[PDB]
Amino acid sequence: VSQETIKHVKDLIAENEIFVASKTYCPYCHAALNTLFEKLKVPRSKVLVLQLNDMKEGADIQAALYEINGQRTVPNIYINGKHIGGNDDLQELRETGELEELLEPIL
Ligand SMILES: *SC[C@H](NC(=O)CC[C@H](N)C(=O)O)C(=O)NCC(=O)O
Repeated sequence: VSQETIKHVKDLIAENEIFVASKTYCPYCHAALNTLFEKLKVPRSKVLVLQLNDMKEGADIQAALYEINGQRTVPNIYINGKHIGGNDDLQELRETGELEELLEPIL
């Protein structure tokens, strides 16, 4: 995986208040996106959702995200440039009452 690809993924993570790498058929991605837009009412203009399976760079992006954060699955969620993880990770922050503070500066 190229150095330039890593930098491109870093850039997209920093230029967007929430970053989700997803796949259109992944039910975990549907759960996470549903939580974000529908339950937590996060404006869509604040979220970059990349459906990697619908994109040329799909595979390079996922591999780049492994190099960056060690995660290999989707959804791969960043909030305010901070690495969240998958849907389990997102749902867990809700259950510990800790997600609310990460969303403040954003929402
Ligand atoms: S649905 C596609 C797969 N995703 C998951 O397994 C997510 C489970 C996590 N525990 C979560 O986010 O809650 C997946 O990414 N499979 C491998 C792949 O390369 O697509």
